[PDB]
Amino acid sequence: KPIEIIGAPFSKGQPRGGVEKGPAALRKAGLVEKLKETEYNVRDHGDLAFVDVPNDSPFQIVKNPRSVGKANEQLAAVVAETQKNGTISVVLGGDHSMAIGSISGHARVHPDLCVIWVDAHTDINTPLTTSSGNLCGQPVAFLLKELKGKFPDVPGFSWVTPCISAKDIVYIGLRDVDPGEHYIIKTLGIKYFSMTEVDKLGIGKVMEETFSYLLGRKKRPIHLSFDVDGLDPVFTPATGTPVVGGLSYREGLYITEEIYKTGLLSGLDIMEVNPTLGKTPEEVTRTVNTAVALTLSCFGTKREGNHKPETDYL
Amino acid sequence: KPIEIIGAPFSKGQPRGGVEKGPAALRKAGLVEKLKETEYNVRDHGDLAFVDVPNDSPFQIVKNPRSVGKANEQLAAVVAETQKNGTISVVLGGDHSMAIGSISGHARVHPDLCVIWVDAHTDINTPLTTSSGNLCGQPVAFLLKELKGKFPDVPGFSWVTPCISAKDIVYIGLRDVDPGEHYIIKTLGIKYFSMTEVDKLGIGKVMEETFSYLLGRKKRPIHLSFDVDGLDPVFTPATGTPVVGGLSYREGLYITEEIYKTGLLSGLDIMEVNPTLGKTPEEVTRTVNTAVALTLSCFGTKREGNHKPETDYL
Amino acid sequence: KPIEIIGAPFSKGQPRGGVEKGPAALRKAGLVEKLKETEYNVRDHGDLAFVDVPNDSPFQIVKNPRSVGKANEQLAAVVAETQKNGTISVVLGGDHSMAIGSISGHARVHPDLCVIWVDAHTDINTPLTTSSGNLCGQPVAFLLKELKGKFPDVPGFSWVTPCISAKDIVYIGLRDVDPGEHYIIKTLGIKYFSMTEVDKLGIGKVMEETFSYLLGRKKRPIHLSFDVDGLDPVFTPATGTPVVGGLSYREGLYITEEIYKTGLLSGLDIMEVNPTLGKTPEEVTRTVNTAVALTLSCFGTKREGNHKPETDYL
Ligand SMILES: NCCC[C@H](N)C(=O)O
Ligand SMILES: NCCC[C@H](N)C(=O)O
Ligand SMILES: NCCC[C@H](N)C(=O)O
Ligand SMILES: [Mn+2]
Ligand SMILES: [Mn+2]
Ligand SMILES: [Mn+2]
Ligand SMILES: [Mn+2]
Ligand SMILES: [Mn+2]
Ligand SMILES: [Mn+2]
Repeated sequence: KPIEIIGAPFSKGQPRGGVEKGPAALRKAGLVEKLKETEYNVRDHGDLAFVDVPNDSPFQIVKNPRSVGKANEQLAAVVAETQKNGTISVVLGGDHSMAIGSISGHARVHPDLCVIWVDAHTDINTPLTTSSGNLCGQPVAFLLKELKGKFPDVPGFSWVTPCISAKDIVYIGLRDVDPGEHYIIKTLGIKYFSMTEVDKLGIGKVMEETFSYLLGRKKRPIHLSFDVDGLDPVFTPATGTPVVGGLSYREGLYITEEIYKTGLLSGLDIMEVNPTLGKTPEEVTRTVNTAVALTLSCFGTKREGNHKPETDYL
Repeated sequence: KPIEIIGAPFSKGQPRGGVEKGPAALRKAGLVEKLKETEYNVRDHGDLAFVDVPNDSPFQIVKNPRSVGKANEQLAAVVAETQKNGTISVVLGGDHSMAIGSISGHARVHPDLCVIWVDAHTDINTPLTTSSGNLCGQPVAFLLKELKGKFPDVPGFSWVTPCISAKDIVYIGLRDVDPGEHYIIKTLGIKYFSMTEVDKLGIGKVMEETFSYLLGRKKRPIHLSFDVDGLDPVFTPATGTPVVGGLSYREGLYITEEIYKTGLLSGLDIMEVNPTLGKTPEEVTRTVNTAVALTLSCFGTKREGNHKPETDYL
Repeated sequence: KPIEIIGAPFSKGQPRGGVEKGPAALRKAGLVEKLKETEYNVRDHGDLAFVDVPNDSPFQIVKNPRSVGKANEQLAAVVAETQKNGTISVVLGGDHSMAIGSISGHARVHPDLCVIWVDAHTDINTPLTTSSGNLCGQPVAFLLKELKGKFPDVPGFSWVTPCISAKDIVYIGLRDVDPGEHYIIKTLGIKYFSMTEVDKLGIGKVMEETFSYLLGRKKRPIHLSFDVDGLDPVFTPATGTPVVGGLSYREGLYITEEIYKTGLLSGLDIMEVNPTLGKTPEEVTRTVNTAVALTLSCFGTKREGNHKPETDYL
């Protein structure tokens, strides 16, 4: 199945800039070229051009609502189209608010999809529970059916239609959840494996349970939304909201290796790589290389190694 | 149940100074204020003032015996009193010799208590087996009933009465045990999970077994004596005796989260944070923040998040 | 059973120099003296003197073939002799090409031996599959019976006779395997636990399975060939080919503790410690100390502690 890379250089979902440079940094490291060495056919859609909405005043506490809503409507259209042609979409972020468009467009073609969200955060604050008003911490709230009508309609998002139920998403890596968010995930009965569960079970058991929960009853497309801050700051330091005690480099690759093995990956997001936030050049290189490795892992690259079929190396 | 913070700025149990500054460093980081945000009622007893015993000559190889014995007698009295009023005592060290007074005072009110000792060391050397004579490496020897009469009475400790049996203590994190200490824990049949057992079982299984061993037969108060060097030097570098290959930050919090969940925590010690031993200011900040996080974890703070009851955040 | 330390200061198996200084660095850290504190009788054979073969032109792509082949023939002779006298050989590298001589000499006395290869690499490239021509990445190819006749006879190695079968070796730590190597290990059905398997199973289960696979049917001598780059660069940075996401310090010691417990260790290699590759003096000290700890672990040193028999420490 073909792969289509879609750059989403957008940072309006955040208070500070820099994450819009993520796609460029990833390409600079040769992500596209490296992906072409895998078993998949790769196509680069390029980077989307986003139109900044003039006089985009705050909707209550929410910041840049129209700009964020517009960027996501455009991304959703692009993703829906690539999905329609039967190709796996790979969105390079960009802040996590872009998951609204990515998942929305994906669901237009595969409404029965499930979501595996790797992040130190739930990103499920609503316009009413958010303390910052930053849309990068509210993606999931705009996507969940059970949250529909629980907050006022935000300018620029009227095109959004809640596509997934609280039962179709699984969080992995949680360790920085706001009171309101914790109330929401507990009240909605959302399935999650915070770092506490990862420590208890081991990443091996976490993936077994994640798959039995989401796929045990029926096999459906998987949308993996990977926020780089899900891994410990020691591995991915160049990111907006680093939180200590995260997933290790090994655990991140294990997650992606297992997702690859399911043969169900249909959509992927590689978010929050902010090249301007490295304390040193090396911290940026470290973060970019990790994001690249995770992406290649999603598409076949295994740590035990790989070799071409019908080729007698000896 | 109320919480009472007791500072024990004492370093005579060690050859070098600096650890007496631990309580100050912990408070500076806002430990007290942060604890007040938990579900517990918090009271700060302040820092105990210790009277240095004049001409405190060495008892054989043992150093500062009278000063250490006197400081611990005072701490035991203070702890016994807070325990008597039904409050959970939290001792901020200070070197680990202060566990003598902390546990002794605790046992005066809850004689059926059990001890979970998180440390890279057993701290079970007796005045006869010690190679250094430092009392910070001998706490447990003064507390165990089975060791009573196995060493000469040390000046300043005649007030001490062995309160716990070798069967009421569980070590977690061991990786730097002297020959004599190893002989003692094996000969006394003390239950332990050295790093070898943690690697084999995983911290999840270690806590299950620790609880079944200490609480399976009967539920009793838990005294958690946490030496910061139990965690790997990468997490808590500013400490007197760092040892490579320790518990991770995640594992330390898992331990404390599980202890919180038992609902049996009755006494706590946060020891060996020495602010003068950081190779850089950041290593000190790293160590203090970790100690603070572990303390908050013992009192309810969970990585999956927390929220106030009877509060509709939506 | 006696122990005999054999230094192999050789670096011709690699493109760059420096690893020949490994034995010196290890001794400088007091490896020999520390080993004498264990339960084993220790003898130091000293460092072998290798004769550089003049005009050692490349055999096709292979570099320094005659020099590498000659050094290994000499090492094999020395190892065979120590093995003959019933002593455990401990080879200090030196680049991993020296495993050819170490294992070859070992097999002359214990032809039924098995090999546990801890490395981030398989080092199984043949003179035809190698992209570099460096012999440090081809040791196993010269040792495997199934690879006999799969590549042209290399000058300087005519003395070598494939001694082990693909079924007598187990890899642990793999995470950087070339396409050709992956083709070879899959085609030959070699047993391995790449980092993916370690993440899935946990090091505890990995060792159980390694032993059931190699020893379940019959107990035989164990040859442990330990490449320091098997551990993550955070623990052993001063090495030629560091690869992120490796075994932890704890896991490395667990491996060695378990091998010690089998009572079957017959030959040991401590390879790839290159003192010239530390980014700082401390990174070198860190690498050397780790190699020393692993070696002592192989001979009895346990993290739970150790004490002398027939000695009443109390
Ligand atoms: N991704 C960071 C999220 C932080 C906080 N939950 C917020 O909603 O602002
Ligand atoms: N806490 C460090 C202890 C070191 C050694 N066991 C001693 O008793 O001096
Ligand atoms: N030990 C490093 C090996 C790297 C590569 N497999 C090679 O054969 O050159
Ligand atoms: Mn996040
Ligand atoms: Mn996120
Ligand atoms: Mn200690
Ligand atoms: Mn201690
Ligand atoms: Mn290697
Ligand atoms: Mn090697």
